[PDB]
Amino acid sequence: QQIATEIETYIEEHQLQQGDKLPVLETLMAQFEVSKSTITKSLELLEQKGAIFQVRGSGIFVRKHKRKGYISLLSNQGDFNVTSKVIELDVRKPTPEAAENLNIGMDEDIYYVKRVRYINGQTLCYEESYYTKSIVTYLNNEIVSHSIFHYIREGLGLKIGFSDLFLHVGQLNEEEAEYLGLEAGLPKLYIESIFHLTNGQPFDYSKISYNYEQSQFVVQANS
Amino acid sequence: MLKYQQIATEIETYIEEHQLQQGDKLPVLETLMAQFEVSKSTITKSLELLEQKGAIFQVRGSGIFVRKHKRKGYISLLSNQDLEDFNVTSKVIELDVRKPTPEAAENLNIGMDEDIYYVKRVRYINGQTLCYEESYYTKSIVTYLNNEIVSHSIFHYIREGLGLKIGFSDLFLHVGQLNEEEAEYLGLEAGLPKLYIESIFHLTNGQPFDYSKISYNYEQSQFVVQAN
Repeated sequence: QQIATEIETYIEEHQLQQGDKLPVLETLMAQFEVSKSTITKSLELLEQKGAIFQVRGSGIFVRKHKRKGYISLLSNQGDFNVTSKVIELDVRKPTPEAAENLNIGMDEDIYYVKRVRYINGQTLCYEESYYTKSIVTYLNNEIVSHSIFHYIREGLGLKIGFSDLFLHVGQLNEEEAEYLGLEAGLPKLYIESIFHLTNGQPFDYSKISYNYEQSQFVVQANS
Repeated sequence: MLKYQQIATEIETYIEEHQLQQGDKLPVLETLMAQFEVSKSTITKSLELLEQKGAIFQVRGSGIFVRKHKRKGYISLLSNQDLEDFNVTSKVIELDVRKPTPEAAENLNIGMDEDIYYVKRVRYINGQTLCYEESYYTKSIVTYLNNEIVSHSIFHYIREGLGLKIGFSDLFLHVGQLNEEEAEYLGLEAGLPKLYIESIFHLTNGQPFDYSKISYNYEQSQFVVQAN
């Protein structure tokens, strides 16, 4: 897993391109000082991730699309200078919609965050999210000004598992358009996201409206 | 195509029939064995298939659970891992052999003097417009296309008829306003919102074969993606 990171660094270090061939299996086990079945698992991840593709009896090959300026849709698939203005942050009972998406009871406290995110000083998105408080046990203004996932991973030491994203296209409303510095009625990508711990428990339900002028996304699929 | 494939399919059916949602626990290993009267090893192989199919997930210590996303009526953004099995029909506007645009040549990784098949089509889900598409196929790979193939599933012919093995793809997503030509094909007004996706599909050897440009009807489409 940290080997995958070194490999990925090595790929960046050598400015390798899509399709160019990585050293053979045995060179990598000695290049990183690890077992066979270990390195193949480290490769299984990179492939799931879209870092490599493999073809039995040809080799293992770097995978890299050639476009710039795209935000990876899926958190764990990828300098965007991104900052946040926190609008609201509190502890609250969930709405029926938040309770259904987090799989919780109406009596269970959540953290609620409303924030505007910024890319290179322009508006990126307007975001409302709901966190199950028995999982995400503490939040404050500074935590929530930055990467909340990093705090959850590094700070709380939680293991982030799978997620589902539901993507809709529509027209900005007054408050979204106000928050984003755009006119009502203009287009938006609107995403509802549910993030899970590796145990399967949801912990984050997120509703996000993006600035159509300042965002564009890449997602990768495997074979 | 083996016993582990049949068991996988019956397990999916069980999920559907019992209307199980994400997080619901499936029968334990020994129950499945007893059920399909098979080995522990046969069940273990059925479980891997399903898991890589995003049908289930497993948490050691406590069990096997349904993975499939909640909510209904979302098109799977990533192909084959919804579209073609919705009731989707196509009107072919153009199909011919053509030199590629510079853009298509670059996305297909070809010289500009290499022939492509060009397709322009409006697609429909239950009598309503789904999308307006232009796609470009490297002709030395997709060697023949006709009206019939292109009004149905092109990937179906590619796999089944040409015997090609479809591998990874990259999708680039943009949100924009419909222009007059898109609005007219979609039956919507110009200036209204669209999701605009460019896709590059590759063979398993990494060679591109299909570059497509698609604008969807914002009133008739919404997408899901499962990330692991």
